[PDB]
Amino acid sequence: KQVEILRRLGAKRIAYRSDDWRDLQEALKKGADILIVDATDKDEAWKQVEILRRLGAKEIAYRSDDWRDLQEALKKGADILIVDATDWKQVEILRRLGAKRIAYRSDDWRDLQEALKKGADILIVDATDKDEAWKQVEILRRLGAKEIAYRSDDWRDLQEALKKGADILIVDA
Repeated sequence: KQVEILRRLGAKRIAYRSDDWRDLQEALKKGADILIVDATDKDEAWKQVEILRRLGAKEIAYRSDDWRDLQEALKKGADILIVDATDWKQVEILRRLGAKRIAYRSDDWRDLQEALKKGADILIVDATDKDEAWKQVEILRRLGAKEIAYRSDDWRDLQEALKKGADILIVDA
């Protein structure tokens, strides 16, 4: 009962990531709040957005670093765009494309802070490739960030992120 236990830990918003839209749908059925489609490693990933929307998903995020790809995801119903902060004047362009919610992902909290200063809505800290990543949550909260997402597959690590002020937990399905 991953979702159920995440809820018990105190997770108010839970996102699920997967290369298989079938996995995102199962997470939707289990109560996930956000489904994350990854377009950086496959073709026409907006077709996953279309499927999941037809199957009732109401909150879809789309990870891409390609402008026409991000635009197609918005057109197909994606609610959150996730872009790379490691390379932001792109924020205003994403806005004008039509993005209502913009998330930035980076291994470096300094990049996440720059994105925040330029108008990003969500900052994503990645704990799958480094230790004690909740220290990034800590710093970002003290630097004014109010909406931080934390990607990890370790239970104690996810809990520590919540305790340090992460608002969204991203788990890999």
